[PDB]
Amino acid sequence: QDPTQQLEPFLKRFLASLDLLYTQSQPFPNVESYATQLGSNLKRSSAIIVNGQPIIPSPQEDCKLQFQKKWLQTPLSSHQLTSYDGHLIPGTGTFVVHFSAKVRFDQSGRNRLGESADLFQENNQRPIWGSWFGVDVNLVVDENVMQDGEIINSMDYRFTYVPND
Amino acid sequence: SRNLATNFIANYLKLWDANRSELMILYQNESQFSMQVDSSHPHLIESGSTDFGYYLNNSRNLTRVSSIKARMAKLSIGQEQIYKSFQQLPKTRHDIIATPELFSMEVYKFPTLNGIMITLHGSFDEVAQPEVDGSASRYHSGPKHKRIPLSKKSFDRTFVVIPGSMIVASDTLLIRPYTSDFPWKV
Repeated sequence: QDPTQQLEPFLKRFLASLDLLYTQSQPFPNVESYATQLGSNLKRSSAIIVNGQPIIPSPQEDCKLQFQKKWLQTPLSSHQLTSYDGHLIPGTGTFVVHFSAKVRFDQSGRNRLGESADLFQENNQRPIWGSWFGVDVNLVVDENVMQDGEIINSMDYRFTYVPND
Repeated sequence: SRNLATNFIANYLKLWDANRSELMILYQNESQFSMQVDSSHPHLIESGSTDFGYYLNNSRNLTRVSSIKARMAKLSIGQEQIYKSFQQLPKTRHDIIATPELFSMEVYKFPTLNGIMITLHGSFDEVAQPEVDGSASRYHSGPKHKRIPLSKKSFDRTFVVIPGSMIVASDTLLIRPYTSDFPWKV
């Protein structure tokens, strides 16, 4: 558009932050440096809803931190942006951005730090992607999108389709 | 707020299926509407792929439209433009009264202007061709083409509603393949 052009690179950067591959010799992984990069364009007190369930801020942990600690516990993700649209709403300094994506998840049994909880079971490591989930996402983001700091005021993230697996 | 949104959506969809001209009071000069098609969206398979023929020319899927002219031509601003977009969408029935369980919804605060965000997810039946054929005859307006099939679609729709009684500031409709399986089912 005029003002929507910069939205696509921003969306791809945001999604790539959710799909971050952990990199590293040291005995225990750097959990906090990894997890604070997840969805890092979120603002500390952004409104966040995942599948209809809001993240509730506690005095100890703001919404962004809570989200990052929950997202950390998902298997490695891979999102593909499939559509977006956006409206600059006058007198707000914000875009509403409505986008869709497909997302799939690592089925290998390893978590995002490369570790598997298989000690009791009877058992290079590349991710083994499962089937595509559908996702619908709505963001309210600051008009000055060219910055990749904390610009997202709210995110509503909603699975539209979950494959049998 | 959760009840004020349930009522908004209930009345909206009644008129969206019946008389779309009756919705135009909700929109003002600065109000915005656009519709986007996501033909790649996941869905339960089991006639072939979905035919999006009525939707494609007006689709503002901004990953697929690169020229500034086309990007701005698919955005509707103000009552007149928005009403014309509404006339080019197939006529529908959303079965929200009988089967409200086909639908999911989030409602929360917009950061400014004392507004609320309402997002609805679900499906609809197409019951008739659009009033105005925006797909590119005596049976339809515009240039001749072979008959486009009507079919169910799934969708998501986001409203920013403000005090202004109620004014829709922003309205985005996403159209995608019908999925008879979805995570809020049963």
